[PDB]
Amino acid sequence: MNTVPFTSAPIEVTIGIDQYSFNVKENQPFHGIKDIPIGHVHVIHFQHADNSSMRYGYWFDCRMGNFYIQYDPKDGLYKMMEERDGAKFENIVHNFKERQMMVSYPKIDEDDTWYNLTEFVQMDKIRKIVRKDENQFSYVDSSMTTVQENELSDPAHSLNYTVINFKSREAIRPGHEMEDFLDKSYYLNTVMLQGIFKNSSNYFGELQFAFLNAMFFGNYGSSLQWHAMIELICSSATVPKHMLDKLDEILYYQIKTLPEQYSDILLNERVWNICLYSSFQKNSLHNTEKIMENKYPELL
Amino acid sequence: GAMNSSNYAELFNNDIKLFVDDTNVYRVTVHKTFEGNVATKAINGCIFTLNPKTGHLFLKIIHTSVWAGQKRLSQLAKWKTAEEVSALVRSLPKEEQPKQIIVTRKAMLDPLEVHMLDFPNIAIRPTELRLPFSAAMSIDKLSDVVMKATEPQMVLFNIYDDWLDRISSYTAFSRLTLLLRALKTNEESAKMILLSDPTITIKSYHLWPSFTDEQWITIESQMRDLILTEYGRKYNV
Ligand SMILES: CC1(C)CCC(N)(C(N)=O)CC1
Repeated sequence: MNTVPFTSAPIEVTIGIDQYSFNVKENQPFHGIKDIPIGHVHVIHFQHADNSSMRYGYWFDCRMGNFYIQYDPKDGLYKMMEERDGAKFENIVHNFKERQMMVSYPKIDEDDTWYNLTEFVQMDKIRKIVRKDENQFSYVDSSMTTVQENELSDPAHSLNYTVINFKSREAIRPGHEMEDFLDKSYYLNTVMLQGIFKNSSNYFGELQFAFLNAMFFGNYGSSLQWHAMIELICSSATVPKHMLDKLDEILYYQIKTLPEQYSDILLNERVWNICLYSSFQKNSLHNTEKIMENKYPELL
Repeated sequence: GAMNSSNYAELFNNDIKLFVDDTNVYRVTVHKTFEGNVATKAINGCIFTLNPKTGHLFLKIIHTSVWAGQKRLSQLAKWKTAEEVSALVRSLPKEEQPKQIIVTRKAMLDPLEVHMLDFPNIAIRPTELRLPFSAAMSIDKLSDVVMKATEPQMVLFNIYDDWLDRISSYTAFSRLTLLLRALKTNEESAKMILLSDPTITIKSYHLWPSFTDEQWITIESQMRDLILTEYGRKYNV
């Protein structure tokens, strides 16, 4: 179990760690988060009390270094940093733990939610979508745009999700126009899986990371990417059985975790009705369809 | 975006454009089977691709053999239309290729867009105009070449005959749409109006009769009367 200490908390802020969250008051004696489960990526995220504009946060993996948070009064945000001095870091954490100034990652033992949401998410892949090679962790916020959004404006601050576009030469083989548009299997299996992602695990990892950025930061381009990656699978007549089985589990836990009150803005009616009721895979998503019908029957 | 009454003169400017109408691509007769079931029999069809400025009509005849062994024909017909329009564009010299293609039905947008991916600078547009191009098969010479076809064929016509020698392309299109609207509302009466006078003939190289300017004014009024007559007979007014 690992720890992300905080130097201090000089501004009132709501702090998220994965699907959990807590409020810290201005100058409250908060010095970090302990008992963070090893084996998963994590995200630590922020919404200031005085300007809820810009949710922002950091994806990290404690196996890759010792990380801490420190408020920067010039740039006005909580920044993640790496401490290279290991003895210094251990001595800081141990002091803060002895003074009980840390919150404990509050994982229920029965609860596999975070695993289920991050099953295929790897830090090395996050760092290719979010390019800032001098850090081992990745910053994301509400306003960052995607490469695809930029094409339709600062490239260093972009989310480099794989571009998916159903009316594009990449998606449509000359001479198979109708076939490829109405059945996207060649785009899914040859172009994307064999070609770009190399395997379904990497495809699912990007799909899961896109959802998590949509949910935690309200990142609109991430929401677009998540829906595009669902629609590309559902609109393919030929999908390996393991991917259909895995997609149902992935989406079930995403829909389960989504705040009920954010459904209006995080769920695309057209995509979901098409995927669940019209597409080739309309009868291949039983768990996703059952939770969607019981939790969001309005949308459908 | 969409083409409507606000941007109507755009049809007659010097940017090459084509209307594409797919109404008459997939045509059937519906008939009973020997067991009392219902079955369709296809008949030859056509794509109606028209330059509204010049009158040039690219009539691609769709022979019934293209449907043999195919499923979901009404959906296929849209993709076949887009394939053939794309093939026509590729066949034209660069300086003759359209800068816009306007489809008369919104269901042609995605098929045509997909087939024209290689032409990103050709705009594919819908229209809010309700154009009567389905009635093209009420023009005897067009219907004749479609029904006689024994294989796929493209035939080129000028749907304005020689009218542009005397009137503008705005006025020519208005005349065409009025004639076609009349033929669509009451084909029998419209054709009666157009031929009632045996001394006015259709030239071998034309589609419509050789009316003088004054006779066209009479004809056009008779067509407007017909359309209002039918509108009353329909709605009881
Ligand atoms: C039974 C199973 C474990 C796998 C198949 C399932 N995803 C389906 N048929 O949608 C439901 C859950």
